[PDB]
Amino acid sequence: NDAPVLISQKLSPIYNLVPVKMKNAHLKKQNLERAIEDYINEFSVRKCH
Amino acid sequence: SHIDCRMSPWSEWSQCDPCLRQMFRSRSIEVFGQFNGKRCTDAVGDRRQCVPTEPCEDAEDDCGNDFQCSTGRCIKMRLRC
Repeated sequence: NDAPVLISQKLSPIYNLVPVKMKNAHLKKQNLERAIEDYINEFSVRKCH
Repeated sequence: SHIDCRMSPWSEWSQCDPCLRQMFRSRSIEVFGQFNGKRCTDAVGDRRQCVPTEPCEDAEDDCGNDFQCSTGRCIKMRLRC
């Protein structure tokens, strides 16, 4: 009760958290989406031996 | 089996919303991945700022009845002090 920690975590992508009506929000949104896709598909156990 | 996520069906840009000032690049989810392979939590949806072209004449009046609140609601008959 003094100090808890996470147990179950519902997930949500970051590029949905970018503020709307910003300088270049939309293009940065899809850009960070492509970035997170390339991150999750770039290096992992799938690409190793 | 390292099942990948076929989760990028892209759609066409729709018309800009003048009052909301947002675009609707669409998407859809198709494949999750049943095994220990690549987890894909990519949320569906995309937004974009757009220059409004319509005058946006539609607006919500203050209920035309009684004293308007500071947020948009209205007194019916006895919501005074």
